[PDB]
Amino acid sequence: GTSQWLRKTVDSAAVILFSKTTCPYCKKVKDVLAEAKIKHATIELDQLSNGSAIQKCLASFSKIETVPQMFVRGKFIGDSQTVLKYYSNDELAGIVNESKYDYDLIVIGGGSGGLAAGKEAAKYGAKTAVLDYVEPTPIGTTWGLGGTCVNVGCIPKKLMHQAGLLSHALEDAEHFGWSLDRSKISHNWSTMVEGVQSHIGSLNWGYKVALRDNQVTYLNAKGRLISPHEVQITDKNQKVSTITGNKIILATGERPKYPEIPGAVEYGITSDDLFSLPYFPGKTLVIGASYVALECAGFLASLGGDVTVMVRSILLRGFDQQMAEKVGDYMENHGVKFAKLCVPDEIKQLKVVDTENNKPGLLLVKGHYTDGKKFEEEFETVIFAVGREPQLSKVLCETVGVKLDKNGRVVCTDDEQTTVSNVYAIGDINAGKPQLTPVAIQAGRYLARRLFAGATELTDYSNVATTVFTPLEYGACGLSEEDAIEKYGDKDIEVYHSNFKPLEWTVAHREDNVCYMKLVCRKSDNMRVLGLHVLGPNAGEITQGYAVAIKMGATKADFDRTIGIHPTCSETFTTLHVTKKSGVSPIV
Amino acid sequence: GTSQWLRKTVDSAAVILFSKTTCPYCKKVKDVLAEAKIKHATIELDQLSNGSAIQKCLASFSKIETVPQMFVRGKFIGDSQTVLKYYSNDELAGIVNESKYDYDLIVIGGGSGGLAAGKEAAKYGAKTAVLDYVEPTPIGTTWGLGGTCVNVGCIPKKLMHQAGLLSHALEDAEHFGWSLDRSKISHNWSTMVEGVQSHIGSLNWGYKVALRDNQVTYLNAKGRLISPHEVQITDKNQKVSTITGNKIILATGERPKYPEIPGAVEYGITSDDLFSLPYFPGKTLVIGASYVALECAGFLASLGGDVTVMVRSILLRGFDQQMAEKVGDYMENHGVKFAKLCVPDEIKQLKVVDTENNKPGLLLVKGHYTDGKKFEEEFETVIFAVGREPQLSKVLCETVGVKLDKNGRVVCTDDEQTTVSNVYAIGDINAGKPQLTPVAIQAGRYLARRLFAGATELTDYSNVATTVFTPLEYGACGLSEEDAIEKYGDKDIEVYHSNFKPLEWTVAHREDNVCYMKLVCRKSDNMRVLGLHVLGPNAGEITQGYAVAIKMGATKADFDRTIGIHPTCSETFTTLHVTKKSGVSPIV
Ligand SMILES: Cc1cc2nc3c(=O)[nH]c(=O)nc-3n(C[C@H](O)[C@H](O)[C@H](O)COP(=O)(O)OP(=O)(O)OC[C@H]3O[C@@H](n4cnc5c(N)ncnc54)[C@H](O)[C@@H]3O)c2cc1C
Ligand SMILES: Cc1cc2nc3c(=O)[nH]c(=O)nc-3n(C[C@H](O)[C@H](O)[C@H](O)COP(=O)(O)OP(=O)(O)OC[C@H]3O[C@@H](n4cnc5c(N)ncnc54)[C@H](O)[C@@H]3O)c2cc1C
Ligand SMILES: O=S1(=O)CCN(Cc2ccco2)CC1
Ligand SMILES: O=S1(=O)CCN(Cc2ccco2)CC1
Repeated sequence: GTSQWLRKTVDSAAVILFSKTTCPYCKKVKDVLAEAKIKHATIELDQLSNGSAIQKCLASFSKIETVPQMFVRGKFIGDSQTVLKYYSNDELAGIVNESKYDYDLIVIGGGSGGLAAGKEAAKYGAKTAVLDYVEPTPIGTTWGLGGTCVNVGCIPKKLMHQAGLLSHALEDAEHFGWSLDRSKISHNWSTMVEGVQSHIGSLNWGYKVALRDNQVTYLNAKGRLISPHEVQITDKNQKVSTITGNKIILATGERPKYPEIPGAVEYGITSDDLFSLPYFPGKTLVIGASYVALECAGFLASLGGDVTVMVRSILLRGFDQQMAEKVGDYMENHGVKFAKLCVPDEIKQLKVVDTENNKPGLLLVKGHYTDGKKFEEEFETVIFAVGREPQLSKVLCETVGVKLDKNGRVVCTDDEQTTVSNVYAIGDINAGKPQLTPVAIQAGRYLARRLFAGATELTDYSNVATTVFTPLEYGACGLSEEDAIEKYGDKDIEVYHSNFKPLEWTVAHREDNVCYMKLVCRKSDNMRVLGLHVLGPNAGEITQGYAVAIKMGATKADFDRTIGIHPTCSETFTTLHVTKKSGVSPIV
Repeated sequence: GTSQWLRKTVDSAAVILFSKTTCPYCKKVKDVLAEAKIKHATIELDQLSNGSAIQKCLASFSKIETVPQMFVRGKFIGDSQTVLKYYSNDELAGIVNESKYDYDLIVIGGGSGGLAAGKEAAKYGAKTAVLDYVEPTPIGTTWGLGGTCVNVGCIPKKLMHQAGLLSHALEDAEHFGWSLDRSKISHNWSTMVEGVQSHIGSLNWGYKVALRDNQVTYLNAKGRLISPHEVQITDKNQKVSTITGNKIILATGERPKYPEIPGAVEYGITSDDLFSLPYFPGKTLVIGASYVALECAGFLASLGGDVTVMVRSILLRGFDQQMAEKVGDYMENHGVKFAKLCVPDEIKQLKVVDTENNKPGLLLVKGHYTDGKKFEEEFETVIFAVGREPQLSKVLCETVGVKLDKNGRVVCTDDEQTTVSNVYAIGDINAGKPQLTPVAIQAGRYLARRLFAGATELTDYSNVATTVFTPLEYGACGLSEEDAIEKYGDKDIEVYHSNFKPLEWTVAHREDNVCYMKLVCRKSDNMRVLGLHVLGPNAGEITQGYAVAIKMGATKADFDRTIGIHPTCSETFTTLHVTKKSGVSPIV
């Protein structure tokens, strides 16, 4: 138990000190390591339940049972007299830098998870390199350090969402007494994109400074794992070379998919291209029905666009379908057109994009509805949002032995280990895990702590909350209503629900019974909250806090005994009483 | 014992049926009562764990042990055969209306708590009257049914806060690409007031409709308790008469104080007058430093007023003081002037309010600072927010025997009972309790269930969350940092904290390090979260959900293992790590 933990910790930590808070000999070693600029992990034995057992287990490695004890890459280095000796004799630097590999850690991929892992590992003295390269899109788009979220995901997505929310703010301002006239105000797309790209640029810069300040080596190069410890890198000048590392973290993420139809790659675009587009898309078709599809269609419409979404079958597959339908109806009532039960057959080019005058081209889209009727219509821009996929065939030689699943994602144990014992995987390519930036960050930081600082905490992937930033936002935590009924049966499930109206919407003359909330509960388990769902403004701020209560096992009774904050939207969760089985109306 | 529960339930219920869900005889009785339009409480014995015991004790009243058993105001009425006998003999209506008093319940006060209590009591067959009257302010302001929050509190306050928030939305919109020029836009006070008052008018009317549809008698009259069961009422036409009731609930609230100085009552106003003022206040002095004072000063500045606050000692006495200082510092940087350590001595009239042209008058304010120096300045409007107090002399005859404390508030047990066994008190006049609208509603609804439906649940008044709606809002749940240190000792307290910047502020070029949050925790109790604090946009939405987790006993480990929603402000709580004891900066 304790014995196997100690061996695992000593074997993979890069530099680690065993210590007690009250020991002046340990203080003297800490001071020497600080002065020499030697970073290391520290375990304070006097602060652990079984420090006594741990102190005795150290002797199986060092043949002594006192503190301090210094180790470098699995090897006992000395007590305080020995460490001081090495320091005085100018020998300490060379010992702590002695390694069988170029790096203690190589991270392949410089996104949300990889950056977080690399920075955390370096704080405990691991000699670390992070590799990042951005393969250009079909039309040539490329961007800087930071990954999908920073450059072409969460960050620019929510900034343009905000630009679209401000259009309703301008409308609302008239009713609250401001003198503007919403009817004579227009939006400039390229002004918005300049502002968004300037913030992304400051993040690109920020991460390069953060890696330099943590002594992480940053290589803007494509990586390929060719054996368990060898990473082949290719330059921006196509220079090829090989580096070695003790531990390897794969953190390379995904890229958008294209359907195999004529004209799709040549004439359409994806979200990768959209957030830095130099011209307003104009009349736009969005193909797909994921949260990416619906979020982009939504802000394009709020910014004055003529927008259609082409839906193969359902909206938001895998989310609660009653919530998904309310999301779609609101978008349709505020402008967005939907072509339902429809797929595309080809894209034809009527006009080439005008780089000179900064204007889109023109396309003819042909398709069919599931009953066989035909679809034919002209658009200026066609955005494909039909899923994302890893491309590990590039990153990973088949002979290394890292196992993939039928979608090409990496099969991992619950501590992120692959089938190759020194190789781990995090973020979107970890099979079966929620594909979200806070998950990738948590997994990468927690893993770095286990490898290099002796931590034991695992990442908990259950009941992770989400928010879809559609024009009216949708927050959720836990099971959908249909999944709860599937798992436990209808008679064991109670659902509490209510409509509501934000106070901010009253003077503004907005809709009475559009926002909506429900709790899905299990009768036989003290009416445990199995899932929470809210459609309304600031849905992500509303939901975040409740995700702690659900993690702790909240029941309906816990929600009833907590008091509301007034006036808020979130307080409605604390007074729910209408059940779906009663058949009583949920309106206000 | 189960028997003394059953006893109190039978004596206090107006009309109650003891039943079982599977018995078709109870079903015949239920339908008879439904058709004769008789409302009643129902206790389903085949759902409570000791229903067997209760069935036994019913015999102490009815001499039978079967089900159904119907009771009216403490008296057993019959089983299925007997209830049906009364029905087909036209005797049933007279038996259920037989009472010693005019009403089962008289509520004095038609505000947050009173209306909630009255409506809930009526759902169980209690014959209920709700009394309400609004004594005019010194200048004659009056308003309709609904209480302080609805008319001159939370509702109009938060609508004017939103009007102020929208001026920064107009500034922000330019950076997000919208073509408006903020510098050329002004605000119209009276247009805002008309929209705000039209919403308040729909609430006044909605409450009258709700009372009518619940068969609650509403009397717009001043009530006075002269003996335990007798309430004397006075007409709008000065007509005096007496009504009697079994149970009495006092829910009459508070009104603002004036300082005892020359000119205050004659020439100043308070919050009661502000929300329906027909002219813009103009250059305004707010005297006081409560949440009412800072909230009013804050939106007045955002709507374009010249605004000054005069502070006797500190801001937000009784709230966490590090947070109160950050609140005031934000306001001072955005155009609220403060006159610190200062009190007023007199108000001189220089110009009378111009009713015709819809213009304020002009006043001269004279005061002094704590050193000795003097204050003298003219203002168009002077608003007093120096506290609120009850006026129970008006409501309660001294001889009835209801004990008050030294502030004039009613001393109650933990079930809201006064020193007179049939008289209860709820809301702002219940001594010792948080003075908040959702607390009054929970107290009133829960009490009505105990009196008329055999409920046992009590209101929980601990760790009730709050939000102050200053220009930058401040949400809190639990202890301030100073209260926690004083209760447990500095060595047993750990504080995690961080600055943050909302994503929405990046393109808008707003401030990097003004928003702030912290968790105040107890080391020796598993790092239990004692208090949560957040300064930022949408702070009430952010805080509300964490209140459930704090109710359930959340620890720091619970916050750490929960995953954030990205991008939100609230997610910063899931990754806090900088302790105050460490000395490391909290900035970003
Ligand atoms: C449009 C959109 C919006 C989103 N919005 C949200 C949101 O609001 N909230 C949320 O939580 N999540 C959101 N997500 C999801 C979020 O972006 C991902 O979960 C996250 O970025 C995945 O992180 P990662 O570290 O796994 O991979 P990535 O962030 O994709 O980083 C992988 C990096 O490695 C690089 N790379 C690939 N192969 C190699 C190689 N061989 N050598 C070197 N480098 C390589 C890639 O080019 C990339 O830079 C959104 C995603 C999209 C597409
Ligand atoms: C400016 C301001 C802002 C506020 N903002 C908030 C906020 O954002 N959130 C929050 O939770 N709380 C807020 N509050 C507090 C909230 O308004 C009170 O806690 C709440 O109104 C108390 O309700 P109540 O039922 O105790 O009394 P009230 O709502 O004051 O109702 C009592 C009613 O009884 C009437 N009455 C009095 N005497 C008699 C009599 N003898 N006969 C008949 N009728 C009588 C009164 O005129 C009144 O109509 C605010 C308060 C103020 C002043
Ligand atoms: O082989 S390539 O065509 C594709 C991979 N690239 C690596 C790269 C891109 C940017 C910097 O480094 C070199 C040429
Ligand atoms: O001077 S008063 O008697 C005037 C009338 N009363 C009660 C009342 C009910 C409706 C309007 O007014 C208050 C004091």
